[PDB]
Amino acid sequence: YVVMTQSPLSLPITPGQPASISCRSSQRLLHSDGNTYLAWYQQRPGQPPRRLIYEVSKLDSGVPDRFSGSGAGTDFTLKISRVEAEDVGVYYCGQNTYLPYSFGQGSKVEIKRAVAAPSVFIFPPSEDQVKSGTVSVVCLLNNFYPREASVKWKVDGVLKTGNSQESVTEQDSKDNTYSLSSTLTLSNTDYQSHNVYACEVTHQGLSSPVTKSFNRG
Amino acid sequence: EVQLAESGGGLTKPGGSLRLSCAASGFTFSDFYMDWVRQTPGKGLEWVSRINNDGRNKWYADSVRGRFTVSRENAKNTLYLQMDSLRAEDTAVYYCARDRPVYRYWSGGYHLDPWGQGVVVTVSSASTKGPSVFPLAPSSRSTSESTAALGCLVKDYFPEPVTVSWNSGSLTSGVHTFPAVLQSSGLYSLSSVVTVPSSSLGTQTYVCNVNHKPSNTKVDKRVEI
Repeated sequence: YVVMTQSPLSLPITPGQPASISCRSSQRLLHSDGNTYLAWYQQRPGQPPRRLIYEVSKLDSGVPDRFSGSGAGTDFTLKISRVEAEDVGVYYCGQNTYLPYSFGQGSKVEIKRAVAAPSVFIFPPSEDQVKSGTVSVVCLLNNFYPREASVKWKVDGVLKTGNSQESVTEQDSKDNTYSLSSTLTLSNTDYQSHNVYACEVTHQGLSSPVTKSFNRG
Repeated sequence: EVQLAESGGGLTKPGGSLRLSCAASGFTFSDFYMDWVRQTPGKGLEWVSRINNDGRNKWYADSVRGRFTVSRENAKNTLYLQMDSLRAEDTAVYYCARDRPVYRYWSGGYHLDPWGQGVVVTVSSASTKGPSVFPLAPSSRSTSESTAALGCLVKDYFPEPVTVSWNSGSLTSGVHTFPAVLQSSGLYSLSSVVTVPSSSLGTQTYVCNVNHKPSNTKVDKRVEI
């Protein structure tokens, strides 16, 4: 087995700047046939890896000219000439000189943009939900940057802990923002217990916390 | 035009069997070696198997040898992965990928390009369960906030994945579908949201289309105020 190690597992990057990712193999990758079979791939959420570079430095058809690759022996590097919005994602090196084929652990590129405060929305449970077992209240934080954000649930003016879960998108390819959902899940009877449901949002882009609320009914 | 179309994912119990398919078009399939590669959030990308162009020679990763077998039907342009004695640990997204080309008098380099779209294989004793879909609706309030958000809560399904589109894939701008969260119940939930102008609610209809291939279910939910 040839171990492939990448660095740096995360990279913050200013648009228009160049970026470099390294990959080290535990074994020289020169093949009997004279080629060195080290490839670079880019993966976006929910999609297969897409090959950018093959044989250390050959560009795949239709790959933007700002991607390039270099290296030899056990040391290789991917380069972006001028990063654009669409370059966010996870980048993998892989080798095909030896079976088993092996891959690095991946390096995630994040592109720093102008701070953007979240648009906050609260969704009362559809009437449908009450006559199930549980009831889900959703608070949405849309199109913000950076990723760090805080969401507090208040039920009739009192903080509520232990019944909320968060989920966050990856950095968007087009506007480079994040979005986040916080879902408060209560029992049928509990959701009846209270009147007012609020989510309070804190973020570097918000001069004061933003609260969205609704009255049950 | 060079495409690899995968099928055959889904849920099986430990010890069971599953058969993946990879249909190729846009190239002479019998000219290329092919591979299977899998991916988990934990171990990353792991190569599974390779087969040469005529299907005579096959290779396997140590972790699957003796349990998985790779084959191909060149007359049907189809690659197969037969997964027997499935283990909890085989749960992953499985991809096929095109590899070495073979010419008349020699063979080319080694490749994984292009890749198929991926299918989810889940190995679990838990049973399939389809999703409950609920509208995420605004209220008649934010008149002067120009944009409104709406969505669909896709709740209590198993296993992954569900896919969510809006208005049959015509509405894609501003759509965010969140990663599913595993609940304490062992079932999954996610939301899909989208932002539209407030000058639209009552002007046009928004329907989320939820596909859950494992349970055989497609749900359409029009979201209203």
